Amino acid sequence: CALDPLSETKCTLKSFTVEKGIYQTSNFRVQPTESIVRFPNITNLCPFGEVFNATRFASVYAWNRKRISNCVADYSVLYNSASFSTFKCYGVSPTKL
Amino acid sequence: FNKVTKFNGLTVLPPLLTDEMI
Amino acid sequence: SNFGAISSVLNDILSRLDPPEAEVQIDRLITGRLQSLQTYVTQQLIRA
Amino acid sequence: LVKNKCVNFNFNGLTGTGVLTESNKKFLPFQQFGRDIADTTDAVRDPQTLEILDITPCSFGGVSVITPGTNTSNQVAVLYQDVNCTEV
Ligand SMILES: *[C@@H]1O[C@H](CO)[C@@H](O[C@@H]2O[C@H](CO)[C@@H](O)[C@H](O)[C@H]2NC(C)=O)[C@H](O)[C@H]1NC(C)=O
Ligand SMILES: *[C@@H]1O[C@H](CO)[C@@H](O)[C@H](O)[C@H]1NC(C)=O
Ligand SMILES: *[C@@H]1O[C@H](CO)[C@@H](O)[C@H](O)[C@H]1NC(C)=O
Repeated sequence: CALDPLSETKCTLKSFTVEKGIYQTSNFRVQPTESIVRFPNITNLCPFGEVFNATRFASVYAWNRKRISNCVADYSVLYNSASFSTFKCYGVSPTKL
Repeated sequence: FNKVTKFNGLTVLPPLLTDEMI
Repeated sequence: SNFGAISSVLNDILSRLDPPEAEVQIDRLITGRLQSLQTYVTQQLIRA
Repeated sequence: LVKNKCVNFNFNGLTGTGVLTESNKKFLPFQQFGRDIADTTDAVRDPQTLEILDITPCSFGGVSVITPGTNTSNQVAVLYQDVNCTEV
């Protein structure tokens, strides 16, 4: 079914004999050649330290809130460390972060 | 003719008889 | 149209979710698009 | 950045494939994307520099086979519909 274009016609017609005419078999695809990727060049490791290697955490009713932006982040180290009891993500694959 | 006035897997085939033949 | 899925583009589904749990969203999108195609084809047949 | 070829690109999470030609669409004083009737990212502004790249999808095409009855002969003529086959 993939040797020469007559064989595709034979496959599609589901017979060994094909009558005169035009027959549509498949589609033509152009394939991409490379994987160009562009990201902004600003590098500033946001400090996950004081949010993780902290000294004191607030109360439940007064939970601490922090904003995070402008990050060249690295979650590989976060996953690699086993010092944490539980690590569970919702809606995102942890390894694909 | 004067009074009488896309890229997601759909195509438009051209008619067999062009307007010249008609 | 989301059709109840979390995104209307399948690229986000493949590039965000883990493989083994993206099938639900992919199936919902497939069902919606298939139904739309069926309705369009039937309408075209009647008009033809 | 390389253009005029069918490339798989990635612009700050914008994922897709096509030809990223250089087009002077409009000002885009603060907007980044370029849309159309559908949810199509027609135009994109570069993340490093500031240029208006125009995205065009890769070529579609159906394949048909001209052939006489197989009783007569076995030669065939392939037809790629709506393909400006200067590039196979
Ligand atoms: C501060 O946090 C960093 C990472 O979040 C910790 O760094 C790692 O700590 C483990 C613990 O043994 C080491 O095995 C790794 O080699 C460390 N990695 C790096 C890049 O240093 C660090 O231990 C934390 N410090 C404190 C005081 O909690
Ligand atoms: C970094 O990005 C800025 C964005 O405006 C650009 O002006 C600059 O030339 C870039 N520099 C390098 C070394 O990539
Ligand atoms: C097909 O490609 C050639 C080479 O670029 C070009 O000259 C011609 O105009 C194209 N055909 C159409 C219909 O645009």
